[PDB]
Amino acid sequence: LDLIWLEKTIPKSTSTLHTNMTTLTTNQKGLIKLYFMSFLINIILIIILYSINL
Amino acid sequence: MMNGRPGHEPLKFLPDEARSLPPPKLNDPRLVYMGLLGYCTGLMDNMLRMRPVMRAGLHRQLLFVTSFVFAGYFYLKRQNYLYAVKDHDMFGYIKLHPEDFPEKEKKTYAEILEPFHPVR
Amino acid sequence: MNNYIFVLSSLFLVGCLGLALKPSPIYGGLGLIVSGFVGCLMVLGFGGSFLGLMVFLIYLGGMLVVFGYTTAMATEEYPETWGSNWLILGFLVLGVIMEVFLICVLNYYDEVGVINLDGLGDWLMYEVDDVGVMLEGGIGVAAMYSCATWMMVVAGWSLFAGIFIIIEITRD
Amino acid sequence: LRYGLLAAILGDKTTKKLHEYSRVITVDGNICSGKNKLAKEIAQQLGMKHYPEAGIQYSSTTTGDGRPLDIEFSGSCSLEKFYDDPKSNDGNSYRLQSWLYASRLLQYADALEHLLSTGQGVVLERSIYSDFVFLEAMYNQGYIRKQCVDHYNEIKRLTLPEYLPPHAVIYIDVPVPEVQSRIQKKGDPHEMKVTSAYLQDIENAYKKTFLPKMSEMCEVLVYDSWEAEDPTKVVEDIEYLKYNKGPWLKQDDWTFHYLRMLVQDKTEVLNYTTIPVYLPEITIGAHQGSRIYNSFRELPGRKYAPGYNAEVGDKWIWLK
Amino acid sequence: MNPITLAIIYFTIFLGPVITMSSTNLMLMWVGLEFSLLAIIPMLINKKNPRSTEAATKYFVTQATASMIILLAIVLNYKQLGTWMFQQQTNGLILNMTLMALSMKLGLAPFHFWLPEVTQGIPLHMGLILLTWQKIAPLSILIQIYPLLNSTIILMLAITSIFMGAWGGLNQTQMRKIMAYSSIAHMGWMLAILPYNPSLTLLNLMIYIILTAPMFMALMLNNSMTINSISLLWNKTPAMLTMISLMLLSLGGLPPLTGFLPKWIIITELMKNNCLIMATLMAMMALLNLFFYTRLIYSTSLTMFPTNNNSKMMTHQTKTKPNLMFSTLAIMSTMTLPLAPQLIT
Amino acid sequence: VKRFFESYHEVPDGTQCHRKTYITTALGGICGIIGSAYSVSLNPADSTLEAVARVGRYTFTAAAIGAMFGLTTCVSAQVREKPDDPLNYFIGGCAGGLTLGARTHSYGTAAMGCVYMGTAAALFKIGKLEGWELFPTPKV
Amino acid sequence: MPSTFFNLTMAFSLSLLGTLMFRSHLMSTLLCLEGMVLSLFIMTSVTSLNSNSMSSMPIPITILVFAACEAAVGLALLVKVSNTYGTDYVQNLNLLQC
Amino acid sequence: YPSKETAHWKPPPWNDVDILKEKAVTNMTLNFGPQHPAAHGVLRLVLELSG
Amino acid sequence: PFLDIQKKLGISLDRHFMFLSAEQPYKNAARCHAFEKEWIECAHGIGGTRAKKECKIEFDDFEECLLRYKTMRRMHDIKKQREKLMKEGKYTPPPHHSGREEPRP
Ligand SMILES: CCCCCCCCCCCCCCCCCC(=O)OC[C@H](COP(=O)(O)OCCN)OC(=O)CCCCCCCCCCCCCCCCC
Ligand SMILES: Nc1nc2c(ncn2[C@H]2C[C@H](O)[C@@H](COP(=O)(O)OP(=O)(O)OP(=O)(O)O)O2)c(=O)[nH]1
Ligand SMILES: [Mg+2]
Repeated sequence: LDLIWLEKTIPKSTSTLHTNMTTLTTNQKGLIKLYFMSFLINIILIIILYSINL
Repeated sequence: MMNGRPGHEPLKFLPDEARSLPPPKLNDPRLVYMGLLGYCTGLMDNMLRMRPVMRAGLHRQLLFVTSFVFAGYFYLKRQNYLYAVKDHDMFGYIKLHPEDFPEKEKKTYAEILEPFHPVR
Repeated sequence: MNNYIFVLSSLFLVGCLGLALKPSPIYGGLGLIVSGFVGCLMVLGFGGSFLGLMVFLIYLGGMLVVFGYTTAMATEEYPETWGSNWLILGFLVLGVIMEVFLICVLNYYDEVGVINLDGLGDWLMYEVDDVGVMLEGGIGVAAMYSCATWMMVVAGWSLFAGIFIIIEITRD
Repeated sequence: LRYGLLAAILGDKTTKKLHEYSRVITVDGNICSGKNKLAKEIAQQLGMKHYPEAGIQYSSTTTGDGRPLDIEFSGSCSLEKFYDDPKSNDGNSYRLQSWLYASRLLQYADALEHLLSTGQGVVLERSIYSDFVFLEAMYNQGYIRKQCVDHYNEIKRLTLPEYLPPHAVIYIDVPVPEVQSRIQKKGDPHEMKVTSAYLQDIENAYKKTFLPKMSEMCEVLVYDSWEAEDPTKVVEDIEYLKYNKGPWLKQDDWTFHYLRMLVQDKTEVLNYTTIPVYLPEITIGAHQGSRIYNSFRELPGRKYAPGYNAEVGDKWIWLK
Repeated sequence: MNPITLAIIYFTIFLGPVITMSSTNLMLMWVGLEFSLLAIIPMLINKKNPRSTEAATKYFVTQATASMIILLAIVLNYKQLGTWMFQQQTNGLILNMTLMALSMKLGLAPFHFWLPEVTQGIPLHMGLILLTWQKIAPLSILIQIYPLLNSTIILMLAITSIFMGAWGGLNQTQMRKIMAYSSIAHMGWMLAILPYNPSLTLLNLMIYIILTAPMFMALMLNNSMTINSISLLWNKTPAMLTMISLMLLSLGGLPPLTGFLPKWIIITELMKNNCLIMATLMAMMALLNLFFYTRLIYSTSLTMFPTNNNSKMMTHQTKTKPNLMFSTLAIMSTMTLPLAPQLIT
Repeated sequence: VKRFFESYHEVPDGTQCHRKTYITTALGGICGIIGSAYSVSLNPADSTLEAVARVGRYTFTAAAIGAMFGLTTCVSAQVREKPDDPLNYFIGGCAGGLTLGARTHSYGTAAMGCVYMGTAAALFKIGKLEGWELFPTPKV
Repeated sequence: MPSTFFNLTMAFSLSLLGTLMFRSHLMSTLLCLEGMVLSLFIMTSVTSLNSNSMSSMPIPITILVFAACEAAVGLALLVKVSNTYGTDYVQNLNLLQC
Repeated sequence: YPSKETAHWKPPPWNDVDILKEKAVTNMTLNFGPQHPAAHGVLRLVLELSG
Repeated sequence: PFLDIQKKLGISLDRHFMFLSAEQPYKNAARCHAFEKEWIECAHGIGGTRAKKECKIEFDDFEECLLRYKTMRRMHDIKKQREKLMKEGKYTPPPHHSGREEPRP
C-alpha cells in the first residue's frame, strides 16, 4: 500500500500527468511560421464559437 | 463601478464631501503598521547595502517611516471616503426602491417546524 | 458604368489575393502597386481625389523603398512567381473561382445583403450637396491643421521618433 | 558610483581628456625575461601608470586594507605547489590559471578605468591577451585537461570582446636555455623545478598565436634582450609609433562612457568568470564555501561595506 | 546610446500608454499602441546579437498584426455606428476581434507562443519594462469596454492562459521564460476577473507589477539568467535570499503574503457571479504555478548549491547595484495583506 | 450545430441510445479535428501524408472515446432504469478512458483516463441536473 | 457601397490570412501587412466620403503616417536579419526556443 | 524534462550571443570591359564589388 | 476614457470629433446629423444600460439612416416587382421614367 500503490495512485501519477502535459505543451520548435498558423487556427475557432453562440 | 455616479468629478484624490468624514485618529493599527513597514523597509535596505542594520542611515529610516505614515494616512482617508460613499449610495438606492427590498416577516420557533435529524 | 466600382473592387480583391499568395517580393510589390492604383480609383469614384492621390503617391514612394530593399537583400537566384509553381497558380484560380461562387451565393441565397445584382450601382453616392463650396475631401485634411492639432502633433512626433528609431536600429 | 549618464551630460568626455600618451602598453615575455624593469622604466620616463603582473593576491591588495589575505580567501591556489607538482589530483594547476586570469581581468578593468577617467596611460605587465599561452602550455604538458581548456576558452569568449585591446604590445624574445639560466640565477627552488618543454610550449604559444592576432589589431614590438635591458630605445620607438589600426579609432564619447561604466562596476567585470559550469577543478561546495565566506566576513574591515566598519575607524556611520 | 536618443525613445515609451489611457478616441488609443511598439523595438535590438534580432522581429510582426486587427475593429465600428467608440450596440464580431487582437498584444494563451521567445534573448531590464509597462495600455483598452465583451470567450481565454502559463513555468529553467509564463498566468487571472470587476483587474495588475519588479531587480543584481546562476546567490549576495523566498511565495499566492489577496478577491467575485468550476480550475493551476515557484525557492534559498573559485574575488569586490526602490517594492509586495480593505475598493 | 448539441438533451437518458451515441461521436470528432489541427500546426510532420495520417489517427481516437462514452452511458441508464444518476456518466467516462488507453496502448493511461473522465462526466451530469453555469453572464 | 465594403472586408481578410500564413520571405509578410494597411485606408476613406465626415478625414492620413512608420521599422529589422543571416528567410530565426 | 523530441536542445548562452557559421560574403564580380567605353576596348577589369 | 486628464484640465484633444454630428469644417453637416443628434440627447444622463432600452426608437432610426438596409430592401422590391411586370407586359414605364420628360430647373 504505502511504498507502492498509494504513491503510484495519487502523488507520482499526478506528477507524471503534469510532466507529460508540460512536455506536450512546451515541445515547441520555436518557429514563428508554426506560431502564426496556430494563431490563425485560434482566430478561426473564435469566429466559429461566436457564430454558434450567436 | 462607482466611476459613473452622478456628481462624479474626474481625478481628485479627496473631494470636498470627504472632508465631512471623521479623519483617521493617526494612532491606529493601520498607520502604525504602515510605519512598521517603513521601518522594515529601511532595515531591509541597510542589510542589502551591507550597512549596519540599524546603526546606519538613521535619517534614511526616519524618512522611510515618515513617508510611509504620510502616504498611508492620505490613502486611508481616501478609502474611508470611498467606503462611506458606497454605503451612502447603497442606502439611497434602498430607500428609493423599497418594493424590491421588502421587510420580510420572520416567524418564531413556535410557528416554524425545523426537521429533526437524530444522531445515533 | 454602374458596376464600375464593383469591377474595381473585384480587381482589388484579386490583387490582394496574389499578394497573400506571395510571389517573389518584386511581384508582390507590383501587385500591391496595382492594388494601390485600384484603391486610388475607388476613392476618386466615391468622392474627393485628395485621399486617393495621396495614398497613391505614398505607396509609390513606399514601394520604391520596398523594391530597393528587395533587390538588395530579399532576393534569391530563382525568384518565385504565380505561375512557376503549380500549387500557387492552383490556389490563384481556386481563389478566383471561390470569389465568383461567393458573389453568386450572396446574389441568390441571401438576396439583398451585402451583394445585390439589381441594386448594384444604385447606392454608391448616398447624399451629396447639390449647391455648395468647400465640399472636397482635402478640406478636412486641411482642418487637421486647425481642428485636430493633437492629431497633427502625434503624427509629427511619430515621424520624428521614427527617425530616431531607425537611426538607433541601423546604428550597428 | 559618482560617474554616470548625468556626469557624462555635465561633461566628463574621455576624448576631451585624451592626449598623445594616453595609451595601453602591455609588456610580455617568458617567465624570467627582462619584463618587470622594462615596463617600470617605460612608465616612469613616459609618465604613465605602471601595473605589475597581477598575481594571486592582486584582488586582496587592491581591495580592503590591501594586505595579502589567506590563500583560502584569495583563491586556494599556489604557484609554488604548481611548480612542485603540476599534475596533482586536487586540480591546483587550472585553479591557479583561472584565478590568475580573473586577477588579470580585474587589473585590465582597473587600468582601463584609470585611463578613461584620468587620461593617463597604462603600462601593464602581461595582460589578459597573453594568458592563453599559459593555458596551452599547461594543456600541451598534460597538466590540465580538455574540459579545463574548454572552460577557460568559454570564460575568455564571454569576457574578452567587451574591452578594448592594448594600444601597443611589446614582446621580449629570450630563448629557452637563457630562460633556464636566468631562472637558475634567481634562486627560487620551486621556479627551478620547471621544464624546458613547458617553457618551449610557452614560447611556441607566443610565436604561433599571440604575436599575429595582436599584429592584425595593434602595434607589435618584438625586441631582443639586448634591444631590451636598455629601456630608452624602446621609449623612442613608443614615442614615434603611429596608431592607424585597431578599434580605438572608431571609439567616441558615448562608447567610452559605456565602457567606463562597465569597467567601473566590477561585478559586471567579474560576472562571467563565475559562470555555474560545474568543473571539479573550480567548484567548491556548500560547506567549504560557507566556512570560507563566514571567515571572510569575520575578517577585519570586511564585515560591512567599506566606510561602515566601525572597527577600522569609520565615522558618522549613523548619518550615512 | 547617446542621451538624445535615450530621452526620445524613453519619452515615447512613456507617452504611448499615457496617450492610450488618456484618449477617449479609439484611434488615439491605437496610435498610442503604435508609439509603444515602435519605441520599444530599438530598446529590444539594443544588444545587437542574433537572439535580440529574432526577439525584435517576432515582437514586431506579432504586435503589428494585432494592431491591424485592432484597426479593423475600429474601422468596422466606425462604419457601423458612425462614431469612434464601441458605445453599446457595436457588433459582437467587432468586439470579439478586438478581444482577439488585444489578447495577442498582451501575450496570453493561445496567443502566448511569442512571449517567452521575445523575453528570451533581451536584457533583463528590457524584460521588466516589457512585462510591466507594455501590459497597461491593452488592459486599459479592455477595461474601457468591459460590459460589452464576451464572457465565454474571455473565460476560455483565461483558462487556457493560466493552464499554459503554469505548464510552461513548470518546464523551463531560464529566468526570463519563467517570468514570461508567470506573466501569462497572471494575465489569465486579470482577464478572468475582467468582465465582472475591472477594479479587481487593476488591483491584480498593480500587485503583479510590484511583485515582478523587484524579482527582475534581483535578476539584474548579478545578471542571473539560470536556475544555477540564481542558486549561487548565497555566495554572491546572501542578504537577499529571504526577500527572494518571500516574493516568490507571494507570487505563488499563499497567505499571509499579499499576493494571495488578488487571487482571493478574484475568486470571491467570480463565485459571487457563479462560476465556481472556473474559479476552482484557476486555483489548481495557480497551485502548479506555486510548484515551479517552490522549485525555484529550493534551488536558490533553502539549499546551498556548490560555488566556484572566482566567487571569492566577487565577494572581494563591492557593489552599489540595488537601488532605493527595491526594498520599498519588496516590502509592499510581501507584507501588505492586513491592508486588504485599503487595497481593494 | 448548437441545435445539434441542444437536441442531445431534448430526450432523457436511457432513451435514443443511437442518437446520443451519434451526437457524442460527432462532438468527439470535432474535438479531435481541433486537436489534430493544433498538433499538425505546432509540430509539423515530415510529409503531408504523415500529417493527414496523424489527423486521421487523432480524429478516430477522439471519435472512439466519444462513441464509447455516450454508448456506455446510455446502456447503463437503460439497464439500471434511472436516467438522473451521475454513476452512469461515471461508467461512461471510464469507458472513454479505457478507449483512450487502448488507442494509446498503455494501461496506465487507461486507468488515468478512467478516473479523470469519469469524474468530469459525473460533474457534467451534476451540473446539468442542478443548473451550473459554466460561462455565466455578469449579474452583480 | 455595401458590395464595395464587403469586397474590402474580404480583401483585408485574405491579406490577414496571408499575414498569418508565413512563407519563406519576411518581406512577403511585410507586403501582406501593407496590403492590410491599404485595405484599411480604403475602408476609412470610403466611409468618411459616404458619411461626409470632414472631421474624420484626418484619420486615413494618420493611419498612413503610423503604418509607414511601422513599415520603416519592419524594414530596419529586416535589414538586421539579412545582415545577420545573409537572407531574410524566416526559418533562420528559430534559435530562441531553448 | 528531456524527451525524444527535445533532447537535441542546447542551453542558451550566458551572454545571449550565439556563434553562427561565418557566411561567405557574396561580393559580386563585374566584367568591366573589354567592350566598354571606359575600358578603352581591350581591358578586362574584373571587379570584386560590395554594393 | 481610462484616465480623465482631458476632462480634468478642461481641454478637448480628441473629444470634439468623436461622431458625425460633432463640429464640421465650414458648417457642412454630415449625413444623419439630426438622427445622431436625436440619439445623443436621448442617451445622455441615463447611462449606457438605459440607453439600449429606452432610446431604441432613436437608435433604430439612426442605424438605418446610416446603413439604409430597409431603404435598399424597399427599393429592391419596387425594381423587382416592376421587372416582373415587364415580362407579363401588364405594365409600361411612363415617359418621365424612360428618359423622355419635360425638364424643370
Ligand atoms: C482517498 C482520497 C482520494 C481523493 C484525494 C486525492 C488527492 C490527495 C491530495 C493530492 C496530493 C498530490 C501531491 C502532489 C505532489 C507530489 C508529487 C511530487 O513531489 O512530484 C515531484 C515532481 C518534481 O520532481 P523533480 O524535483 O523535478 O525531480 C525529482 C528529484 N529532482 O513533480 C513533477 O514532476 C510535477 C509536479 C506537478 C505539481 C503537483 C502538485 C499540483 C497538482 C495540481 C492538480 C490540478 C488538478 C486539476 C487539473 C486540471 C483538470 C484535470
Ligand atoms: N602557472 C602560471 N604561472 C604564471 C602565470 N602568470 C605568471 N606566472 C608565474 C611565472 C613566474 O614564476 C611568476 C612571476 O612571473 P614574471 O614573468 O613576472 O617573472 P619575474 O617577475 O620573476 O621576472 P621578469 O618579470 O621576467 O623580469 O609568475 C600564469 O598564468 N600561470
Ligand atoms: Mg616581473
